Amino acid sequence: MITPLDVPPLDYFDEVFTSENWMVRIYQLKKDDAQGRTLRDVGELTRSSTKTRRSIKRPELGLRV
Amino acid sequence: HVSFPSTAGKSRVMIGKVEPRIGIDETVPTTITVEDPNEVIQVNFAIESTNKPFQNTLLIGLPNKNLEMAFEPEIKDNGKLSMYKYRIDLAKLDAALLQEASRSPEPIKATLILASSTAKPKENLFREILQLNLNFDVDHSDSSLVD
Amino acid sequence: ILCMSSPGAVPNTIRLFLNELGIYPSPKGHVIRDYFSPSSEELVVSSNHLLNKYVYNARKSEDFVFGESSAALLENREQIVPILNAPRTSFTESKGKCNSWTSGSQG
Repeated sequence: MITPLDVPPLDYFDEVFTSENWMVRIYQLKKDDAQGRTLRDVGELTRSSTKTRRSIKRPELGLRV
Repeated sequence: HVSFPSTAGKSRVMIGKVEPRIGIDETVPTTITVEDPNEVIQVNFAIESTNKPFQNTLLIGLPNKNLEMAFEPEIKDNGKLSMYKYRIDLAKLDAALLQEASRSPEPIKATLILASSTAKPKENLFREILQLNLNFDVDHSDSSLVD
Repeated sequence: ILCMSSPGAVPNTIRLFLNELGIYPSPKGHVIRDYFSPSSEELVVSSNHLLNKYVYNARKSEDFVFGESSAALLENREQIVPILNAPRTSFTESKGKCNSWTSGSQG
């Protein structure tokens, strides 16, 4: 048995074809982000849009080279 | 009150040598740098308290390439004596600093700032106090931060 | 796109957009200050802090005037183009007891 909550979403690929009986499935690589973000961040931004809010948090990151 | 600085270098990395050597103008400096030998925590002492602290920071790194890490001191006050502790971890330094100090033979400089708003100008001290000469090998060519 | 900000003007949409790019501006309360300045009244940034020659290369030394500025943190990617810097001594101090957003020349 398979439940719809099992399979996680696919963030780096996007489906472009699948046969009548779902036998052969053809996916395509997504083009890398224009702004330089990791596509997982784009995914989490598009699936979690309204509730994912944080007031203020100083980001922790390495000193700019 | 009068303060006194104590910069302690934990130095998880084995090779390390502090060799203060600088000549600058009169910027309200009055102490003399002294290095005390120890086993692990090899602390350096100074009595360079000539102005009043409202900001008190330790800038470490390469100034000419704009690579500065800022450190905050630990204060302990007993009447007249205001002791400052400057913990410097040689393994918790950011990788972008070590990966550049390994290649470039120039030493990592270390200065301190003890300025204040109400203090009159031309006496707020901004002086160099240490020139750490790192003389070991670090990783490179794999995860360089310059990219 | 051109975009402006200040400790008196921090749009939330602008802050979120820039955070999505990689630039992190300061919040409303935090304001930069520098005690080692020729003019106490406002911020005077020396023309020696220019960091990118193609944007603007100083033919002669000058002093850019800023007032109640707000420095920004930058991530480490290949698209961001730093154009100016803050003086090493300067630091952002907020009204409340919040940690300084940016210390030193990193802002």
